[PDB]
Amino acid sequence: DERETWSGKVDFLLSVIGFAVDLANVWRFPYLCYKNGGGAFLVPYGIMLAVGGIPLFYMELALGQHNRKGAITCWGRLVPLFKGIGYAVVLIAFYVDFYYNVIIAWSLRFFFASFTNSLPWTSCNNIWNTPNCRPFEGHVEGFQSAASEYFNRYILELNRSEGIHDLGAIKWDMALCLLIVYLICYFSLWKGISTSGKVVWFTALFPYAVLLILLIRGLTLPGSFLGIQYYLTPNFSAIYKAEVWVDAATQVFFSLGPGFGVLLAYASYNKYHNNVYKDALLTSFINSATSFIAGFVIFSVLGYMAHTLGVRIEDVATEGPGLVFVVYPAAIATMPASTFWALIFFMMLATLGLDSSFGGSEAIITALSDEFPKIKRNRELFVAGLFSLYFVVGLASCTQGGFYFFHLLDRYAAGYSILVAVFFEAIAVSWIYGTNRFSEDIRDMIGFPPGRYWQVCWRFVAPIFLLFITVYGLIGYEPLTYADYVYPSWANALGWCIAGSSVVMIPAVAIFKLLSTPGSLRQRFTILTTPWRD
Amino acid sequence: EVQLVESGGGLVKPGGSLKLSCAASGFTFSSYAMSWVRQSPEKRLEWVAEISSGGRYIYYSDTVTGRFTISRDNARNILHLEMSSLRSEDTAMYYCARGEVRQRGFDYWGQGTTLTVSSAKTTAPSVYPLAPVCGDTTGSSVTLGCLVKGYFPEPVTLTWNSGSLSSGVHTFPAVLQSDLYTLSSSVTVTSSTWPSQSITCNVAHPASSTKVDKKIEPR
Amino acid sequence: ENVLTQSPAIMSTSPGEKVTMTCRASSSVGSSYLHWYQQKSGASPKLWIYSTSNLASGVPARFSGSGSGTSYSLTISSVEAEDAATYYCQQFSGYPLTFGSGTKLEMKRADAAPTVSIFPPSSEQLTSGGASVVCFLNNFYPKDINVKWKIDGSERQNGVLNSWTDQDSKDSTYSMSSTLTLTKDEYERHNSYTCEATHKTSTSPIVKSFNRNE
Ligand SMILES: CC(C)CCC[C@@H](C)[C@H]1CC[C@H]2[C@@H]3CC=C4C[C@@H](O)CC[C@]4(C)[C@H]3CC[C@]12C
Ligand SMILES: CC(C)CCC[C@@H](C)[C@H]1CC[C@H]2[C@@H]3CC=C4C[C@@H](O)CC[C@]4(C)[C@H]3CC[C@]12C
Ligand SMILES: OC[C@H]1O[C@H](O[C@H]2[C@H](O)[C@@H](O)[C@H](O)O[C@@H]2CO)[C@H](O)[C@@H](O)[C@@H]1O
Ligand SMILES: NCCc1ccc(Cl)c(Cl)c1
Ligand SMILES: [Cl-]
Ligand code: NA
Ligand code: NA
Repeated sequence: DERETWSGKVDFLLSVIGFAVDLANVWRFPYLCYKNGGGAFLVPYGIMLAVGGIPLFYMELALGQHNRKGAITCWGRLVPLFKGIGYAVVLIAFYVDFYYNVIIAWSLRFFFASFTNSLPWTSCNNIWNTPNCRPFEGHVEGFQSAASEYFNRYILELNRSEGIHDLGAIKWDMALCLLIVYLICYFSLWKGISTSGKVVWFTALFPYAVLLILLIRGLTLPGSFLGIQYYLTPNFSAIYKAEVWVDAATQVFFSLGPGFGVLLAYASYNKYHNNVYKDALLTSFINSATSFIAGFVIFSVLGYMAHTLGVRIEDVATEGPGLVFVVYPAAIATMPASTFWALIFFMMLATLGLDSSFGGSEAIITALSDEFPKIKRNRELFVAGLFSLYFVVGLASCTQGGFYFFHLLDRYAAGYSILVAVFFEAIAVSWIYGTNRFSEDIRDMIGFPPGRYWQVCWRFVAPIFLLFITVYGLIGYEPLTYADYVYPSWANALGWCIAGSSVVMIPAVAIFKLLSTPGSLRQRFTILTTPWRD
Repeated sequence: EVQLVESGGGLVKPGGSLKLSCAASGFTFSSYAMSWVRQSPEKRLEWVAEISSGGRYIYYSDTVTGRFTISRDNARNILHLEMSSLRSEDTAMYYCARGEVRQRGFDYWGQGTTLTVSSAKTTAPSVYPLAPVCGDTTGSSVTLGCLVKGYFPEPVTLTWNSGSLSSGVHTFPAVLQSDLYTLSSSVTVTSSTWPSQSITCNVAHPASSTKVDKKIEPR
Repeated sequence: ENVLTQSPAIMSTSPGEKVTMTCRASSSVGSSYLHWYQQKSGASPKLWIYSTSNLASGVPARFSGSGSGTSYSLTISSVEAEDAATYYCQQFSGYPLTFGSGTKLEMKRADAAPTVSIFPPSSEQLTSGGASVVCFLNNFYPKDINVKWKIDGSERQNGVLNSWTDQDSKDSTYSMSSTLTLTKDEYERHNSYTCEATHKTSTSPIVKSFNRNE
């Protein structure tokens, strides 16, 4: 019957904005624009966002609020045959929390390393340096910048590792930072959305404060317009390319994050008659708007480097951790009052991750709380166990070969693996459960049914624009490599298991509960195609 | 275009049961939520029940709840309201009203069907001609009348010369007095028209199987 | 339930003047969930204004809605005789769905005196044992009119059925039927019957009588 709701409505929005807005809104989207032709990239981006991303973002939020249950229980009550999806979805979210939280730890490490008069990554004369160290980014892989060597040879001590087979010693400064991360995550998700929804007031909003400050500091610097030019310049030649629409898609999907069961879990605490259609639209926009804004934040500073610091643009324009932990701090160090810009930046990165991590965790806790009554009342004790598992196993990310472990999970934990989950999320709703039955559900809530636009998107466009991008990513697949290091053939297979162990739950739990229920022939499917009420 | 036709309805003993149907046409019926709105003889609009597009969401006013059952046939495009243990306060005109969107209200209404719940027995009307008084001294125009008295239940169809002359005709609504309705209708015509031409009062009361034409003479 | 009250109950207006009717809710209604309906005499209700300011299809621009919270209003900038009807507001915010008490908008016109016609009991009724005297007061304004029955110059009160037509569409007037009902005995026991109608238009009541001898 009655489950707790959001202490306030803003708590929900900030939770969803917070979860959606993450480090990829910073270190991925702006890179994609620069790579894919600038404001021209917004067209496949916008399209994929409009037809693929927002409808599935909207779909998840609607489902959560309507069925009032976590990821697992929701799909059990929706399409009992496909209940495996809820397992896949949660288990995916389980894998990402292993992987994602260490990024926050890096941010906190850089933060704790930012209390000083002179930032350690400015020069090449430190002990961790190599004779090949140059002041800023370059071309030849053999010669790293000062920030690259600080990150790799000091913070990570990745130089001390020969691959994922050798993790080496554990960094106890990093293990400390990772612990601090899981401490913050615990006491946010401790008592549930009572505290959680209040905590995201900081973690979701704070980056916008820092973004603005860096936006102004960024645009107030020489050569800032040049960076914006590299960022937004409309080369439409990339639209014709296949992998650009693939990039525009996977980003849109990963940025909004349906299929992690986060939107499901977060919405399950909404009041039934709340208008979730305006929430999904409001959140979709703000998330993408933040990516657009951060684009200026990154590239205004990226342009400043190609002007005053005498570096080539393709070297400093980077995705992933490389951008925020190496390239951007390298710039900060040069400009006046650097220590301030550093402290807020790394705190931004942490607060970009946390609320995103809150969601992933909540997706798991809520899903498990609704499934097993031995969870919900015990929640204080459960999240302790979960994060203890996260920490202990996560110590592998704090090793000297920690990045190699991170980078592996980065690719295989979620991935196109989330796309097949979301693809099965769309097919189950639109076809098995049905759109006419789903539109009717939303009508009862918000007062009006979704336009035919959303329905076609859920029924036709999104599955199509999912299926074919997840296929074109398999043909464009190549073995995992970081820098000069090539992961062994067995490391690839381990990642596939990680990517597989989730997705296989969809056919496995299907087959299992298909053999489990009494019946025969056709109508065995009726039992598993009839929803919770029917 | 969109047509909603309510059917059924009539006299029912109190405590009795009756089922109303609505024929929907000109739109996809399965795509819209339907509701029953009834209007009492006091012309007060009361929402009775709402059924969703798939029939999976049902709401009732606390008045009819548990007595009334609203159902839906999307195959044959028919909306139903099943009534039981009917009470005299359930007497009203029941409207078939479509709207899917709460924010758009009810965008289409039917002609409505009439439910009368009473213990009062069906009785045929006595139709009397109303002839003006003797030696009336006037004049330019003469007024004639038709008294339909002591009938139940409504309606009655009162026309003049099979509906040929609708002008100058006032047909007064019925008034219920001790389980009996009494209707009257006046028609004014020029004294050249009457009685040099036949003026007949056509009264139809289908409930009692009464079709009666009464011509008015100045006897 | 959420009860919506409308005022005025009845409203009279000359064509072209502005009218405003109000709709008050006991509980707050979302501005998006409040609607207005127009119901003409003897006709089904029609969706008129939805989501508080938005006119429905076919609805002339002369209509406008406004308001929020517990207070809403419908306003006709320039009224036409075409606009005479009863207007109901409604709320979809919650269940049970409720309709306002309604506002009857009638057309104001020049005062007209009723044409009174008194009809003696038919010979067909007299043999049935009953006798009823019918009085017709037709085409008058305003609606308020008062009939008084006199048998042999003494006022008789009980046993009278009064009926009023809805405001007429052509001349915007009203009509009334008053039926005094007796049996064949009480009727034949007397001779002179008087139907008198006291109306605004005259200081003196308009009188129409007949006698059983005539
Ligand atoms: C922030 C900038 C850079 C990019 C933002 C683009 C987003 C917010 C815009 C671009 C195109 C827009 C879509 C255009 C088409 C529709 C159909 C409509 O029935 C629902 C909204 C929807 C789905 C829009 C949602 C918002 C949208 C996706
Ligand atoms: C950094 C610069 C460029 C833009 C700053 C963005 C800020 C001002 C925007 C982005 C997200 C927005 C918030 C997200 C949504 C809500 C919920 C709503 O119920 C109250 C307003 C509130 C809390 C918004 C306030 C303004 C907001 C914080
Ligand atoms: O940022 C450089 C300054 O702090 C460093 O100290 C490290 C310390 O070595 C490590 O054990 C701890 O966990 O983190 C701090 C912060 O980086 C240098 O040792 C100092 O000399 C520098 O001023
Ligand atoms: N960026 C939204 C996708 C996302 C990000 C982080 C996590 Cl931990 C999860 Cl589960 C999902
Ligand atoms: Cl994005
Ligand atoms: Na994002
Ligand atoms: Na976040």
